Amino acid sequence: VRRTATEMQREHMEIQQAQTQAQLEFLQRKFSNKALYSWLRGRLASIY
Amino acid sequence: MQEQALTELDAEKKILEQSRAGAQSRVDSYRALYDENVSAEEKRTMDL
Repeated sequence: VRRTATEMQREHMEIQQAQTQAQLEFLQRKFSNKALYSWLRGRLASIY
Repeated sequence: MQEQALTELDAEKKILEQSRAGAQSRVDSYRALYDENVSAEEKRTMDL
């Protein structure tokens, strides 16, 4: 019983890994990411 | 996962109930030994 509880702990850990990858993927695909503000920052620094 | 954490204690209860059964068997053995102090035949040999 304790081994089939720790296998469920492993499955819980794998679904936390999948959720962390979904969060990273959301921060990369989103529009207001690092790249948008990077281009806007450099472009406004030039204009300024 | 909490339900597996709860059924592990129901397995622990089975462990302690088997321990309880073994100790009850030892009590039922040694009370039978202690009540019969000397047998009916251990008295015969002292008489002999």
